[PDB]
Amino acid sequence: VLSEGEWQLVLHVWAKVEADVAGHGQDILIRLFKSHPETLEKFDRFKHLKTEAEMKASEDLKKHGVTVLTALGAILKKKGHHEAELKPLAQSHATKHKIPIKYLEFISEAIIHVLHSRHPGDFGADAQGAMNKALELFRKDIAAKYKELGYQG
Ligand code: HEM
Repeated sequence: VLSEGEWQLVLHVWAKVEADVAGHGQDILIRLFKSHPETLEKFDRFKHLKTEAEMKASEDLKKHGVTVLTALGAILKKKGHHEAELKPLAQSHATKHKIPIKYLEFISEAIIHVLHSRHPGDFGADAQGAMNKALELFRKDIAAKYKELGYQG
């Protein structure tokens, strides 16, 4: 359970992201794919991209980064009361896209890295700890839905 103070830190940086959702989304997906190439393999849409320049040039990858960050922002702004938003996302990522929980750990690390690079004055250690807690709560709650469906592994 995050405290109200921890939520405020999370959402303060997140309001900065919403100024350039697409730039952040590209940076986070590129970092994920470069740091963890097995993740790129889950996207039939992107598996043709072989270089970071090709990734940066893909308008389709930038569109998907916006999709991802708009869904995460709606979850964060629920401050934990996110069951309605998480259900469909867990269901599709477990049963259709076949994404292990560990790859949600990986994208969480990429989000934290990109927020530190782009917003260092609003992402000191207090805010990095709070965002880590928020992303752990997201993963916890997705993992419980995976387990229900038989995909916690
Ligand atoms: C913060 C974490 C994430 C969020 C909020 C998120 C959100 C979304 C949303 C909103 C969609 C489209 C609707 C849907 O299919 O449910 C989507 C699609 C998809 N996601 Fe995620 N996602 C996350 C992480 C990941 C990770 C880590 C992977 C792979 C490693 C992944 C793989 C995919 C795939 C393969 C699709 C379908 C893309 C396509 O072919 O159109 N997601 N995601």
